[PDB]
Amino acid sequence: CNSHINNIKCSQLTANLQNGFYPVASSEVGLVNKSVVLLPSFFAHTTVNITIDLGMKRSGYGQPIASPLSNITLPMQDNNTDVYCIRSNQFSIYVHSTCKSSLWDNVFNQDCTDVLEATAVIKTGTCPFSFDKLNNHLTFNKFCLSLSPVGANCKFDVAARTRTNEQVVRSLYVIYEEGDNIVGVPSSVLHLDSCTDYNIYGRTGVGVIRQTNSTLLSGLYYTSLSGDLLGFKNVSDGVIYSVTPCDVSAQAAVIDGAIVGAMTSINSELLGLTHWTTTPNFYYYSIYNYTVDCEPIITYSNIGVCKNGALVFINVTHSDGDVQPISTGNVTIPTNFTISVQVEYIQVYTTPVSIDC
Amino acid sequence: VTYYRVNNKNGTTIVSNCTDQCASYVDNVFTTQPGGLIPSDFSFNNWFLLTNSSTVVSGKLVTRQPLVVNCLWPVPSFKEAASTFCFEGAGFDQCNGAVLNNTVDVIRFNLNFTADVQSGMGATVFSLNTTGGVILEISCYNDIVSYSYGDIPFGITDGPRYCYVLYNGTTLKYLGTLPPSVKEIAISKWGHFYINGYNFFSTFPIDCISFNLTTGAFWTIAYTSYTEALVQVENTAIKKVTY
Amino acid sequence: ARYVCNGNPRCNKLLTQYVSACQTIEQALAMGARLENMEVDSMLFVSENALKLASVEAFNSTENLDPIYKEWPNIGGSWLGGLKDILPSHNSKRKYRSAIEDLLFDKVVEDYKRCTGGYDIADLVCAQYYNGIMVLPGVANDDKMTMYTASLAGGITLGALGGGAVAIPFAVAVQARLNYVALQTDVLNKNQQILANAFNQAIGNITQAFGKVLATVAKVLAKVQDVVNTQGQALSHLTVQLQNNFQAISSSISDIYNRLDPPSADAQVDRLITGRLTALNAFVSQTLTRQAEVRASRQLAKDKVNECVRSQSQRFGFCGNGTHLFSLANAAPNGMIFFHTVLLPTAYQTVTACSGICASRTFGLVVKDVQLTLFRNLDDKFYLTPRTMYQPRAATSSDFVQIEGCDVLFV
Amino acid sequence: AFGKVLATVAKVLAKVQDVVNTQGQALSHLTVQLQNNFQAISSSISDIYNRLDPPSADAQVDRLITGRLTALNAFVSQTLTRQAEVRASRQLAKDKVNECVRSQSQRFGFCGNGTHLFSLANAAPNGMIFFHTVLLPTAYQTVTACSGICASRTFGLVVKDVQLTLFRNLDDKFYLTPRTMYQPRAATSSDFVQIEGCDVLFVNATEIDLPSII
Amino acid sequence: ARYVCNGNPRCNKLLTQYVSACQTIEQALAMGARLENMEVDSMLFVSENALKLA
Ligand SMILES: *[C@@H]1O[C@H](CO)[C@@H](O[C@@H]2O[C@H](CO)[C@@H](O[C@@H]3O[C@H](CO[C@H]4O[C@H](CO)[C@@H](O)[C@H](O)[C@@H]4O)[C@@H](O)[C@H](O[C@H]4O[C@H](CO)[C@@H](O)[C@H](O)[C@@H]4O)[C@@H]3O)[C@H](O)[C@H]2NC(C)=O)[C@H](O)[C@H]1NC(C)=O
Ligand SMILES: *[C@@H]1O[C@H](CO)[C@@H](O[C@@H]2O[C@H](CO)[C@@H](O)[C@H](O)[C@H]2NC(C)=O)[C@H](O)[C@H]1NC(C)=O
Ligand SMILES: *[C@@H]1O[C@H](CO)[C@@H](O[C@@H]2O[C@H](CO)[C@@H](O)[C@H](O)[C@H]2NC(C)=O)[C@H](O)[C@H]1NC(C)=O
Ligand SMILES: *[C@@H]1O[C@H](CO)[C@@H](O[C@@H]2O[C@H](CO)[C@@H](O)[C@H](O)[C@H]2NC(C)=O)[C@H](O)[C@H]1NC(C)=O
Ligand SMILES: *[C@@H]1O[C@H](CO)[C@@H](O[C@@H]2O[C@H](CO)[C@@H](O)[C@H](O)[C@H]2NC(C)=O)[C@H](O)[C@H]1NC(C)=O
Ligand SMILES: *[C@@H]1O[C@H](CO)[C@@H](O[C@@H]2O[C@H](CO)[C@@H](O)[C@H](O)[C@H]2NC(C)=O)[C@H](O)[C@H]1NC(C)=O
Ligand SMILES: *[C@@H]1O[C@H](CO)[C@@H](O[C@@H]2O[C@H](CO)[C@@H](O)[C@H](O)[C@H]2NC(C)=O)[C@H](O)[C@H]1NC(C)=O
Ligand SMILES: *[C@@H]1O[C@H](CO)[C@@H](O[C@@H]2O[C@H](CO)[C@@H](O)[C@H](O)[C@H]2NC(C)=O)[C@H](O)[C@H]1NC(C)=O
Ligand SMILES: *[C@@H]1O[C@H](CO)[C@@H](O[C@@H]2O[C@H](CO)[C@@H](O)[C@H](O)[C@H]2NC(C)=O)[C@H](O)[C@H]1NC(C)=O
Ligand SMILES: *[C@@H]1O[C@H](CO)[C@@H](O)[C@H](O)[C@H]1NC(C)=O
Ligand SMILES: *[C@@H]1O[C@H](CO)[C@@H](O)[C@H](O)[C@H]1NC(C)=O
Ligand SMILES: *[C@@H]1O[C@H](CO)[C@@H](O)[C@H](O)[C@H]1NC(C)=O
Ligand SMILES: *[C@@H]1O[C@H](CO)[C@@H](O)[C@H](O)[C@H]1NC(C)=O
Ligand SMILES: *[C@@H]1O[C@H](CO)[C@@H](O)[C@H](O)[C@H]1NC(C)=O
Ligand SMILES: *[C@@H]1O[C@H](CO)[C@@H](O)[C@H](O)[C@H]1NC(C)=O
Ligand SMILES: *[C@@H]1O[C@H](CO)[C@@H](O)[C@H](O)[C@H]1NC(C)=O
Ligand SMILES: *[C@@H]1O[C@H](CO)[C@@H](O)[C@H](O)[C@H]1NC(C)=O
Ligand SMILES: *[C@@H]1O[C@H](CO)[C@@H](O)[C@H](O)[C@H]1NC(C)=O
Ligand SMILES: *[C@@H]1O[C@H](CO)[C@@H](O)[C@H](O)[C@H]1NC(C)=O
Ligand SMILES: *[C@@H]1O[C@H](CO)[C@@H](O)[C@H](O)[C@H]1NC(C)=O
Ligand SMILES: *[C@@H]1O[C@H](CO)[C@@H](O)[C@H](O)[C@H]1NC(C)=O
Ligand SMILES: *[C@@H]1O[C@H](CO)[C@@H](O)[C@H](O)[C@H]1NC(C)=O
Ligand SMILES: *[C@@H]1O[C@H](CO)[C@@H](O)[C@H](O)[C@H]1NC(C)=O
Repeated sequence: CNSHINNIKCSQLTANLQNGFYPVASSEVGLVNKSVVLLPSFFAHTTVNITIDLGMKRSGYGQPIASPLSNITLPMQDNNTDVYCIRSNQFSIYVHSTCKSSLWDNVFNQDCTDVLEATAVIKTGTCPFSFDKLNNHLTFNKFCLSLSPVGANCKFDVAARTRTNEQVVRSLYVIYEEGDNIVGVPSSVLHLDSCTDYNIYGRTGVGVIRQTNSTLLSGLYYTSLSGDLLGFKNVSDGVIYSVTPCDVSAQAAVIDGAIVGAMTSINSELLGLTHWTTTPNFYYYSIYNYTVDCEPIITYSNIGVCKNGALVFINVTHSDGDVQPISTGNVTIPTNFTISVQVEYIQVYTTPVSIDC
Repeated sequence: VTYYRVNNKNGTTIVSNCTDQCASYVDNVFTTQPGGLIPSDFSFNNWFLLTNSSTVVSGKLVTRQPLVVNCLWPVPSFKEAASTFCFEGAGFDQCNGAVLNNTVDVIRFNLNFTADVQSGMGATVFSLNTTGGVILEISCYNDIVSYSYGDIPFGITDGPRYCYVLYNGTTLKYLGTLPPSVKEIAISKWGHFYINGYNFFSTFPIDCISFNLTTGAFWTIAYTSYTEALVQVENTAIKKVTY
Repeated sequence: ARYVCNGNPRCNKLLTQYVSACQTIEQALAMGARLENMEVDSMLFVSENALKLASVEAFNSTENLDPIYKEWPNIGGSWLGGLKDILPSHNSKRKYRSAIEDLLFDKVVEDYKRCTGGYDIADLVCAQYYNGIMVLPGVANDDKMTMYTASLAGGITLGALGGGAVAIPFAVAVQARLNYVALQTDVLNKNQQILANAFNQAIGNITQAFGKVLATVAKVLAKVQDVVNTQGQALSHLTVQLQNNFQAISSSISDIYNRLDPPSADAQVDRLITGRLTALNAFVSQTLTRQAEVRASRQLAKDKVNECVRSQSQRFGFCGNGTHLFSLANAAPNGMIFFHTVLLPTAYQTVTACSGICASRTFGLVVKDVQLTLFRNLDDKFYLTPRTMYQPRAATSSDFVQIEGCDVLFV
Repeated sequence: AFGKVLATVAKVLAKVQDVVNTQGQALSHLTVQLQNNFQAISSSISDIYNRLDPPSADAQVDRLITGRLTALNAFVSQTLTRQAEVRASRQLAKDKVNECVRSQSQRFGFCGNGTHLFSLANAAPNGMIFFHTVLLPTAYQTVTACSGICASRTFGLVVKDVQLTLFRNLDDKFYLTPRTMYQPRAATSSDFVQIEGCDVLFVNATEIDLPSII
Repeated sequence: ARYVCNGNPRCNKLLTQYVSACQTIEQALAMGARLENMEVDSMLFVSENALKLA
């Protein structure tokens, strides 16, 4: 994959494309700015620090082993430190670890080195979210951590990652309910007339944000039947923004293993095609020198495409007309004849199938 | 639009003009119809759907809601900063329109506020008298507490407020943070305390409720009961009710 | 790819494993449409010489009229009070459409260039476009279908196929049709004004009935709208399947990757991919069945044009309930609307019919043409008359056949 | 054109192949449903009993049985619909044989685009292929047609057979000709009907024509 | 409502959230039958004078 024709080949899993029309993206994006719109409310941020102290040791063979006897520390709240809860509007969660080692059991007065060395990693166990994603703009009604497996929803697996293997030492339980009160944050800015990765009022996607003048939105945001965000309102101004995709489907016309032209709704160069014309429903880009009269090779709809990229439209069959039952004045009666043979197929029967249940 | 005030309480219908804030009066105070029904022409300003869900619900739904008004008491005036209401021994003497003699399930407080004012209006405390007699108090603070009571603002607040249930003046539970705007407070017989339609606190059934206002705090207090109705809701705010 | 994977670079990669499923889906729809376009294109045709005089403005003038008909100021003058609401008009909105067509289309209800403007909130059509669902024009689009019906209507008054556009009066064309129903013998008492008035009034009430949104009009509006509503629901049903989590944590692909790390997020997506491909397979199957149903209907539409519009049919009851005189047709959403102009009897004439004649060595005489009724008139002479219209003809010797015997019912 | 794999030939090949491909896909779709685990540990019945003891293995199989029976029910429903669609098509095939092959039809446009002469038919996969042999005009003859004849107590004469066109030839005689082929026939008295009136479009008769006309 | 919720007062309440689904189902069947009745009624007719001797 490295060229527009080869990207079509990759998509279709073929090394040899046939003459015809293939679906392509009008463009591709990546490495774009992030845009967020949060519910105004009030700033109130809590930094949450989890410290994992790993007690690594060694075996006769030397297979490094972590000790279930390891210590997870959550910040201090209500004196007990076995359950920490978030009681603020915004939060950030960070995990840090210290690796200690021993030759003698349960002394841990020596730094771990080399093959004993480990770093703690918190990974998804049974929760519908990763630990490291809690710093994205995830929203909760409630979020509280617990080292006690009592009346708790899902759990995270806390593992020691070494230079040899990885194993789970402890579980961290998390209590949560979905809602919009508590929002995760990395450590309300949007970028207009640009392709952006957005998170708007709890709706995530990629698209282009534009400022418009309308009164259509009754609530914070309006969506399509598919659930996609089509637009939203700024709570303070009442100004409406529209949201559209950064790219749309386009049809690439491929003849003899090359892209000859393509149809798209966006008036932007695609697939290396720089010349174009306009059709009733779309824009047509091609190799043809556009600012025709030819025979099309491939067709679809009422459109044909010629080898040189020229775009042709199909006419309706003409005839002289029917002979009318008129016997007054100068009339025409067919005189010279030839024979034509027309061929048609009609299905008469199906092929019966017997199935042994 | 021209605003006129009509009063037939003494048996003779009298017509006079209105100044003050007539538009607000027509947007908040209604005459109760026989059976306790709310007039079809009432805009439902500050009447929120009561829900247990944390999310925002909108559309046409049929639910059991306290939309039957046993007595509507408009623009209440209290002898002192504090007042007491009861779900049982309550007495209806200032009902606007028809009065229905039944037990009250919910007492709904339509709060008086103006957009973008942050005026010195609110309650110092709400005191809930449960069955056994345990008095639980709700009060909200400017910062996190770690006996002084606090302040529950009406309308727009200048910042965050942390709400606690008090007992012996000692915080008993953290409830949460108030919304940017407090428009309605509704308290049920069954122990549920709602803010703007959201269940904020739940406890044992309540015999009586009282509060102490800071320094016309309410548009109206409605003594209501539960009925089945079809309601049109926009952002948890009721726009139309068909019983 | 766009329907299942919403432009997400990371979903499209997973979807690679299902490329053969997507190819089956896309090819099945493409083949269905391809076959339809071929047989539809076979049905449609135009005639330039007919189109030239097919408009209302052409009919209201003398420019194209054959000079032999100097008594007629225009084409179908007396019939124009009805035809004007059937024939296409040049002086109108949306190029060349008829009054009834505008009412039928606007009372029922594609540019995708606009979906990228971004100056307003997208409507349903653009919202569907963004999900990979788009509607294409085919061969029988509305403009081509209109030309087809206009060419047929304009053929009625076209006098010759030699070249050019020489017209005859509509009344002349109609009189020619009356002769197929029954040979017209009553030449001294033309009923053209009566027939023309009845026609013009009937169309008046039909055009009005459409505008008002007449059992035949109510039936057509219900059927036309139903065809449109069905296709609408088919696509609305498909788009809402995208809201189905299919046992995933969420229906939104970007939400899954925003919340959950790749090694677990891919599993959540695999369930959504399987679910959405299943929805597409159901859609394709449903679509192909509808096309099969239409194929049968289309054959009827084709037979109606050939036997009611382009020619006189001998099939009783085929071209409306009554005795068929002529048919006109117009465009309709997804098809055609036919106007069957038929004769309706208001009074019956009683005659005393003769089975045959016994004449004198005796012999019988029977009528050669079995469609005619033999009867004796008040002047005691024999007349023949067809049974579809009372147009009595004096009987002659060339109308009879000699047979050996006589029946008891012979005169 | 068939050997090469002509619009009519291309249409037939596409339609014939499509009928065949559809039945093929219907059965290929059914067989691959056997690879569906239906939430079982495996799609293979012998694999389930090879790995898992009967008291638990039977449960795994019960899910596969339910799943596979469901697939068969879907197949049967789909099959029956196709048969209904063909029934309608078959009626057309039957009508074509009876009206195009076994007899001459009077139905315009039924047996091909043109004037029908004869039809032949052959076998095709799942049905029949029809060869409609039709006449195609290459040139038109112009004649000057007469609406009717006004003759003399005056009377009108009209043509008894409404499918014929009356016209006058270069020798000033009347001829009749059908409108489907220019095969002119001298007119005679047995071809005309007397009526009381005359139209404005009638031609004036002369005494020299009357002996053959009336 | 009766098919899905078997007269159970408590089920019908849950079914409120699906009223639009039920309306689609009931309307689709009603429209099908309505169209059929119109074209069937068009086909059928009687003649009293014929029935008298039928
Ligand atoms: C049902 O069956 C009928 C046949 O009975 C078909 O009707 C024929 O359709 C063809 C195709 O359109 C017609 O042919 C066209 O004639 C035009 C006018 O004739 C000129 O040229 C001829 C040459 O022989 C001269 O004799 C005549 O005097 C005129 O000078 C031509 O202009 C057309 O030219 C087109 O094709 C050529 C060749 O590809 C191109 O170079 C041109 O640029 C142009 O595109 C064409 O030759 C034919 O006359 C019709 N005959 C009759 C009797 O109607 C119906 O089409 C068919 N119905 C369906 C639905 O298929
Ligand atoms: C939503 O609208 C508010 C204003 O109502 C924007 O906040 C202001 O932005 C201007 C920039 O010109 C600053 O000068 C003001 O100080 C900001 N605050 C206020 C109270 O006006 C806010 O940025 C908008 N949000 C988004 C996402 O567009
Ligand atoms: C039918 O066509 C013929 C030509 O084929 C017409 O006859 C010609 O008429 C013009 C006058 O317009 C004369 O100048 C020519 O000399 C005539 N030619 C011949 C051979 O006679 C005829 O008039 C037309 N008839 C009708 C009713 O239109
Ligand atoms: C309400 O206000 C109107 C003025 O807008 C008062 O109208 C006056 O009525 C008296 C008679 O009762 C007239 O003599 C005055 O000239 C009117 N005033 C004006 C400005 O025209 C009306 O009386 C007030 N309503 C009541 C109950 O007093
Ligand atoms: C929120 O949930 C509580 C249950 O936890 C509901 O309380 C019930 O209210 C009804 C009155 O309609 C009583 O008959 C029940 O006994 C109460 N249950 C309990 C445990 O006290 C409450 O009504 C719900 N509120 C809303 C708005 O849905
Ligand atoms: C609702 O509250 C507003 C204040 O937010 C009250 O308006 C004030 O009333 C006092 C006493 O009459 C006046 O001295 C102030 O000048 C008024 N302020 C403003 C901005 O007008 C109002 O009276 C209250 N109304 C009700 C129905 O309680
Ligand atoms: C519908 O048809 C009737 C014919 O039955 C039209 O009624 C006639 O109106 C015309 C004048 O336009 C009169 O000459 C006739 O005497 C009326 N006949 C009647 C009343 O039977 C009626 O106008 C037509 N409606 C429309 C909109 O055209
Ligand atoms: C057909 O309609 C005409 C009227 O246009 C009927 O002619 C009338 O006949 C009655 C006797 O039945 C006379 O009293 C009238 O004077 C006639 N009016 C005329 C001549 O216009 C004719 O009878 C009708 N035909 C049938 C079979 O009823
Ligand atoms: C039918 O075809 C014949 C040819 O087979 C045409 O006859 C020719 O007519 C032209 C004049 O139009 C003469 O110059 C030729 O010498 C004729 N050739 C012959 C007699 O074979 C005949 O005209 C055509 N019919 C029509 C109506 O055009
Ligand atoms: C990102 O935003 C900056 C402005 O902060 C703008 O200059 C740049 O063009 C944007 N790039 C993209 C891909 O949006
Ligand atoms: C978390 O650890 C960092 C050092 O890496 C420290 O600066 C920060 O203050 C700590 N936050 C809390 C809440 O302990
Ligand atoms: C954790 O702290 C315990 C005391 O609770 C101590 O005995 C143990 O050695 C520590 N384990 C570590 C640091 O791995
Ligand atoms: C295994 O354990 C036994 C008993 O403690 C000990 O004698 C032996 O040396 C050990 N062998 C190892 C460490 O591989
Ligand atoms: C929105 O602003 C643009 C640019 O000035 C203007 O052309 C358009 O008409 C405006 N639309 C509305 C609804 O105000
Ligand atoms: C054809 O190509 C030339 C460049 O060689 C360009 O200048 C010219 O404008 C093109 N013609 C059209 C119609 O675009
Ligand atoms: C036929 O094709 C020509 C282009 O060659 C186009 O201009 C014309 O409008 C088309 N006419 C019809 C009736 O389709
Ligand atoms: C009611 O008030 C009006 C106005 O003050 C007064 O005229 C009337 O007499 C009063 N009615 C009674 C019963 O006192
Ligand atoms: C509320 O008011 C009552 C009555 O004046 C008083 O006894 C009580 O102490 C007050 N409580 C608070 C918190 O102000
Ligand atoms: C609560 O109600 C009980 C009812 O007996 C009463 O004794 C008690 O004083 C009340 N407490 C209050 C109103 O705070
Ligand atoms: C503190 O709580 C106890 C509950 O046992 C109560 O009896 C006591 O009166 C309370 N103290 C004060 C000062 O209210
Ligand atoms: C025909 O033209 C005349 C003007 O000469 C106009 O008054 C009349 O309305 C036109 N008829 C139609 C049907 O357009
Ligand atoms: C015709 O006349 C003859 C001679 O009188 C008679 O015998 C015969 O019955 C008559 N025919 C009929 C049908 O009455
Ligand atoms: C037939 O000839 C007569 C006598 O000259 C004339 O009055 C009549 O108009 C002619 N017919 C036609 C149709 O011209």
